[PDB]
Amino acid sequence: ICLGHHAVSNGTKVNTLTERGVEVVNATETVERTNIPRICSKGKRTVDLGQCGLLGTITGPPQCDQFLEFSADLIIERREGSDVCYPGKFVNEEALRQILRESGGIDKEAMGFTYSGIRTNGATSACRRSGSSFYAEMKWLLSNTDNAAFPQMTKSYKNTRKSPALIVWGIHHSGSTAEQTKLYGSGNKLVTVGSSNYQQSFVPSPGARTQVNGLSGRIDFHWLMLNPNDTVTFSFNGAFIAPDRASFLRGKSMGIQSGVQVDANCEGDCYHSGGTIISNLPFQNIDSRAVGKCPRYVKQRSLLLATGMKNVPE
Amino acid sequence: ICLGHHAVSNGTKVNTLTERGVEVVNATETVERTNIPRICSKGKRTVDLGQCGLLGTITGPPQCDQFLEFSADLIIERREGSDVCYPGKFVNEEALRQILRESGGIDKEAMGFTYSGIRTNGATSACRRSGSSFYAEMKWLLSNTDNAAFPQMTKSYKNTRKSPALIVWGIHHSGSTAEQTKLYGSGNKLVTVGSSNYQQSFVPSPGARTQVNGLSGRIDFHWLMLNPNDTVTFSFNGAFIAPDRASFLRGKSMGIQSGVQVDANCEGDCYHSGGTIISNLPFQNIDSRAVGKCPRYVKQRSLLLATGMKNVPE
Amino acid sequence: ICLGHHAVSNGTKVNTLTERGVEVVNATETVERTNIPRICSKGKRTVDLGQCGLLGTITGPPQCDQFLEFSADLIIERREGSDVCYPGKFVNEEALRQILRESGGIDKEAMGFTYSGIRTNGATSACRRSGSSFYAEMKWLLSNTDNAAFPQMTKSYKNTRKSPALIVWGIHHSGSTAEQTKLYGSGNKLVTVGSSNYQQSFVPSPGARTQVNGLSGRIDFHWLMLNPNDTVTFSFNGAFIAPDRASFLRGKSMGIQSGVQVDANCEGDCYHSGGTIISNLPFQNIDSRAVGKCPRYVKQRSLLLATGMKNVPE
Amino acid sequence: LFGAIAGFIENGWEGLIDGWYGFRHQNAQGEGTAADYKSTQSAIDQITGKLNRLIEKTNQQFELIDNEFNEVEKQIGNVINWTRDSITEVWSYNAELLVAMENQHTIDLADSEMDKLYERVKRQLRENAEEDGTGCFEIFHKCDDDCMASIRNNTYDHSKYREEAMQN
Amino acid sequence: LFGAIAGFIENGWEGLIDGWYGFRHQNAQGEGTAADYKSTQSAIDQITGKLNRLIEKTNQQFELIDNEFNEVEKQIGNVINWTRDSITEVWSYNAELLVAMENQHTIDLADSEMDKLYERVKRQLRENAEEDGTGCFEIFHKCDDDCMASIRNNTYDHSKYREEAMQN
Amino acid sequence: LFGAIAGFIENGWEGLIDGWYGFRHQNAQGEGTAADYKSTQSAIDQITGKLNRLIEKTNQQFELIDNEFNEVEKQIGNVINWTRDSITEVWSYNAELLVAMENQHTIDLADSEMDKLYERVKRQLRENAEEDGTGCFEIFHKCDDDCMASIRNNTYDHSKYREEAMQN
Ligand SMILES: *[C@@H]1O[C@H](CO)[C@@H](O)[C@H](O)[C@H]1NC(C)=O
Ligand SMILES: *[C@@H]1O[C@H](CO)[C@@H](O)[C@H](O)[C@H]1NC(C)=O
Ligand SMILES: *[C@@H]1O[C@H](CO)[C@@H](O)[C@H](O)[C@H]1NC(C)=O
Ligand SMILES: *[C@@H]1O[C@H](CO)[C@@H](O)[C@H](O)[C@H]1NC(C)=O
Ligand SMILES: *[C@@H]1O[C@H](CO)[C@@H](O)[C@H](O)[C@H]1NC(C)=O
Ligand SMILES: *[C@@H]1O[C@H](CO)[C@@H](O)[C@H](O)[C@H]1NC(C)=O
Ligand SMILES: *[C@@H]1O[C@H](CO)[C@@H](O)[C@H](O)[C@H]1NC(C)=O
Ligand SMILES: *[C@@H]1O[C@H](CO)[C@@H](O)[C@H](O)[C@H]1NC(C)=O
Ligand SMILES: *[C@@H]1O[C@H](CO)[C@@H](O)[C@H](O)[C@H]1NC(C)=O
Repeated sequence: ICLGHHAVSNGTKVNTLTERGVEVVNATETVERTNIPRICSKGKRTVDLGQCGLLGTITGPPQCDQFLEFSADLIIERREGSDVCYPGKFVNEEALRQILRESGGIDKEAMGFTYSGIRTNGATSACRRSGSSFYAEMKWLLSNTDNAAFPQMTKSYKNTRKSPALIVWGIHHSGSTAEQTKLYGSGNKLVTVGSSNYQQSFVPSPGARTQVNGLSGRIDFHWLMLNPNDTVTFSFNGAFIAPDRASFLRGKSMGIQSGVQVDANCEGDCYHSGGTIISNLPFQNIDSRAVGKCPRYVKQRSLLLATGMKNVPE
Repeated sequence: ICLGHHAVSNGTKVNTLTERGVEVVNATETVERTNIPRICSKGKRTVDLGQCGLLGTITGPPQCDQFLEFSADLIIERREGSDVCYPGKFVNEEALRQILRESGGIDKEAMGFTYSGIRTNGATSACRRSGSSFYAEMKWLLSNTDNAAFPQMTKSYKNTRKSPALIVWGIHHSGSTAEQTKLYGSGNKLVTVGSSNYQQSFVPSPGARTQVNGLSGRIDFHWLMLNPNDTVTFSFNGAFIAPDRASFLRGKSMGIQSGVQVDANCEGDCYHSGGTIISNLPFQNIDSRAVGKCPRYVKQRSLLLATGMKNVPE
Repeated sequence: ICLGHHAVSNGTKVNTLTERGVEVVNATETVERTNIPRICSKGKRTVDLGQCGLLGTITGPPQCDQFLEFSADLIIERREGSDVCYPGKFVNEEALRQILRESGGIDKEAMGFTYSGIRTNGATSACRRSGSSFYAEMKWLLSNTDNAAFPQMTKSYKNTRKSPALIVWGIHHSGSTAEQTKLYGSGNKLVTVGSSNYQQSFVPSPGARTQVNGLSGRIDFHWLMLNPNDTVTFSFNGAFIAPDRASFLRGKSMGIQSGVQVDANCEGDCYHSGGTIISNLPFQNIDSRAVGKCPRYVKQRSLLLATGMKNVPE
Repeated sequence: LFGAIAGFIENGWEGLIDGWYGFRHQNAQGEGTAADYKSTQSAIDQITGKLNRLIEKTNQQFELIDNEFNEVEKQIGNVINWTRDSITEVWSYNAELLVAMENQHTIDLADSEMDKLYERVKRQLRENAEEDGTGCFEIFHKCDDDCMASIRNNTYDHSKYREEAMQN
Repeated sequence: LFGAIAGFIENGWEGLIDGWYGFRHQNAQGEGTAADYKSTQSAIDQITGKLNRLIEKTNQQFELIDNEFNEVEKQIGNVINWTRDSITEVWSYNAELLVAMENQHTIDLADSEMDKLYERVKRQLRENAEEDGTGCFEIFHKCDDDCMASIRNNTYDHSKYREEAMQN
Repeated sequence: LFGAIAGFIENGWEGLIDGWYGFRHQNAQGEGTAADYKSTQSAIDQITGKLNRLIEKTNQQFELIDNEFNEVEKQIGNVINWTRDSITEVWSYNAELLVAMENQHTIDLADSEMDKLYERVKRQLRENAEEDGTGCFEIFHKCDDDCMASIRNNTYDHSKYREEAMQN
């Protein structure tokens, strides 16, 4: 009686510690390459921001009117999204984006700022609703008449919650100096913010910029995290866009940037801009910047793991 | 005659490349979990800062009067520690903390700044010694009388040592503009610092802040490293808190943040906030932010290594 | 008949998973220690900057007159290199250095700025060519006469290429206020820069600094990347050093810092300050900051790999 | 490693579709081929357990650190790309070495299983047969089909045909 | 891997508290059990050397990069947490794979030692005994207690009881 | 691991400069020593393939992240040094474990090759010789120099000198 083993006519070459191209009976792939060209969000509270920018949800441009108090496990940023309606920019922009991506949503609460002898509702044609409007969560502080002056005010807000409050204010840089005097009066203005962990400073800079949306002025946006039982203080005397409501983080969530559609039919925990990586394999060669619960990215396109003996045919 | 191997009635299950739960005769742990709830500092020059903040040792608030020239191999920061007596903050705070943690201590040396026609000893009730005092290593530069003006001065210090000198100065932001005119006179002030690697700039911002310690004013603290045979220059004209002494790094040391007591009976080289990790194992599951000479942190609570054959009982 | 194996009188001790010092017949090294004390650049377009600083190639001090439009696969920074002739410094210096190291060289193009009622050719003895000169790619904007004023101007440049344009401007901080009034007139000046991704701000600070090159004044250098079909805008009213030409990145290159000579006889892809690491081994113990295509740095001086059986002599 | 597969045995049997290892016999009744179930099932269990050990989901969540629509600042971006590239090199190395090692131990494991089956059959046949060297046990007695099945079922008695086969 | 332990030998001896491997004999004088010292000491030396290789202190010092009392800025903090989490994944993987591999090589190592002892005893007994298949060597001559001790002490002479046991 | 080298064979032959393994014979004609080509070439091919697998250039380019002439800011510099030190620890560990494992598998591989050669020679000599236990096959017939060469060339016939050597 003779003993032997099985074999096949077409095996699979794998690599070992000693050779490169050992034909075995069976092998399986360990590096994932299959991609699902959509955002698999089955069973997840998803918010597709679309034309609304993530930071806009705190300030409230017209394109973010339906995202002022969203709640999600998964947040999707789109390339067409915009944070602003009036031309401007955020300071510490990406840090705030990363804070908002894992926030689980935002909850707005009025800060209760009362003013006297001042204009509190400045508008512009760039932020269009029924007509010329402004950021829904902000207040453009101007002057009583077409010039006049700007009385120096000091406002304070104490976060009366157990969670830190996201405070966002704005500083207007008009297209020239005469515009700054038309809106806030003559003289050099200042905006100082104080609390127990933050210390600034600020000052405007009027000048002609590029005509974004047809306007040469800009608006700086600044933010801080006010701890519980701590007070934020704004001592200003011109060029100030005060916060109307403060934001609170709801919980936890996942934030991604994508350009493919959402699919509630498939489930996934590993996302990239091109879709979802549904796989049990320990490695992937699809996207090195994939986020979520992903296999580790590797440079190799394929790494075949032997699942059988060496194929020795006649 | 028959041959065989030994066995036990209760072995230890381990994991291999093929199975999960193979009972072997003996096994030992590779992931450390035992923690010593104290700072083991046997044979080390230790400085427990306590109520003194690490950065305060450079400026010298009343709680840091006994730490102005410390020397240590191990520096311990405490949660009750404070860097300031008058409300304020450091710029590039954490970088300076990291410089001071591995400094081996500090050595103070007078910088020899002489002034004329000015007040050099401003005090406050927040920094209390015998009465109203100030930072021991700083000089609050005020005006001769209750108002007057502030003559623009230019001071220079050449580091005459072979080691870089830590230079720290302050800029006062009073609670309002009238206070700034009472202390330094009317007008917009400036503080410029120059040398061969540094270039600034600075300017105050008076305004009402929160009442920390009962005061609405703040004090900015700035610092730089002056190379040997290099000169630092301060050209200022108001709102200036000049350095009285410069600091030099003694050598090398270890810096940790903890809330447990010090123990000179045990020795350790791996510390975290909860105590000391005394272990020879290659891995630990106690604290991922442990510092010093530590085993590598792993997520697994336990990883049993087989030290005997497979247990095959009857 | 008897069977056996070979042996030698002097084997090589290696380390295994169980022992430390097993004598085998033959072994080979896996950690590279041999260093070539020169920059092997055979077959590579190399630019040794020498006395010219990497950032100077954008502004053009006298020592960089032959590097204004270089092209290279390998860029070599030297310790004697200097970015400036007039005392100054770059803001976001290292980021710009890293942009220029892998740029493949730079291509200059005139920006076409026209001025009226102003002085456009300020010079200094620190930037010496035939006599007192200035940065070749910059324009020191002064006043018509020995005092006068500075008319507020607004210039714009649209990048008409398909590649981003490197924009660099300067802001002069004179040795005192009277010098700033002599050069640009009395009053507080400002320089504002605008486009679709950038937003600043700037303002001078006159004061006495250290006498570098015999001068107490400084010059700040700032930069931005202007995207295609985007416009940069400079609205200024004093203390401005305008860009004459903008820079474009040629392609890709390698940037290193070294102090050893160049050798076109040897080829290498792994460089450090001390020379070139020519090796096929997977590890090296020469320099942890080696750059290029290098073996992975390891702490071990040597790791002997067994290439033969265990040596068992009589 | 163990010398059985690939290997003093010339090659494998493409007709052996019933399992990994098996017996093929020629006798006075005819020729047959059957699969050894315990060795095949053992190798399949070990290799399958290995695959299940490697197939594992990473429950560690990572968040977005870059920005694909509005690029972050150049310095921190270069630090991020530098770190991510280092991690990529580490994981590419780990994956390559892991697959290579696991393949080596897999092939040598199957070889070991074949050698263990052959050695067991040698234990059953004490002096009633002599090994040839190509995976065969030359019988010195008329091993009936029930005798061959008794060899496959590990029930062959050595003393039943001992003296009948010793004198050959 | 080597087939001896767990294994054509049925199970281990809980009464063998003298060592890892050993001999248990039944003869005309009685029954005895002794431990084989060289094999046990060899396996203990190899596995102990492995443990001493893994037990090593990291002389590389790392400093504090975060701040537990006053949190650092959010961006650099997220980069720090991202890097630390990546390193944690790498070291968790390394620890898991290391322990698994070392356990595999340990078990297979002990199996190899048992097989080497059995093979040595087979070398000592040339035709004076016949192996059974469960770890026993059936003797064909009256092996006295001094004969058993000579087998354990590697001093048994094959030609002393050769022809006495060949005809059985 | 396999017991052949270092090892029931006492030691190696320093005079065997022709290969890794070989035969050394004493007969009625004299004494000789030759090298076994296939086993030596097999071990050399496997170990050489291992070395070629480890000898590989990293086509991944890394750029300068620090500055040796003008030190970068202290905070980002400490993050950079912290990351680089972590990567250095990872690669030092990987290199140590890699070299140790590869050395273990190399030594055990050569031992396995020796055991396979010895086992093959045992397959050739069926009852015409009896193994001693130190790597020798005691012949029971006058094996001429052409008989020894037939053993080395794997052409020795077992039935040619069978009955001539069975009665001894
Ligand atoms: C071969 O491996 C693949 C990998 O998934 C598996 O699906 C298949 O069942 C295997 N076939 C055999 C015959 O082992
Ligand atoms: C915050 O203040 C409220 C009342 O003012 C008090 O009940 C609560 O305990 C405080 N919490 C903290 C953390 O200080
Ligand atoms: C079992 O392992 C532990 C691990 O430290 C060791 O202390 C003990 O001595 C070992 N016991 C035996 C019998 O091997
Ligand atoms: C610093 O200056 C002193 C004297 O001014 C001189 O002796 C010393 O060599 C200098 N060192 C350096 C590094 O310039
Ligand atoms: C020993 O190893 C070295 C390593 O490069 C090699 O050059 C040499 O040829 C080897 N010699 C033998 C006899 O294997
Ligand atoms: C840039 O503008 C030119 C003409 O102004 C046009 O041909 C080109 O397509 C534009 N490219 C982009 C990317 O906008
Ligand atoms: C990092 O790499 C990506 C490519 O994946 C590139 O688009 C990006 O510009 C790089 N980061 C920086 C700061 O250049
Ligand atoms: C990093 O993780 C720790 C938990 O260990 C957390 O407390 C901290 O807030 C995280 N860092 C940031 C910037 O959120
Ligand atoms: C990083 O380490 C190098 C030594 O290789 C040292 O020169 C440098 O100062 C360190 N970085 C910082 C920020 O201290």
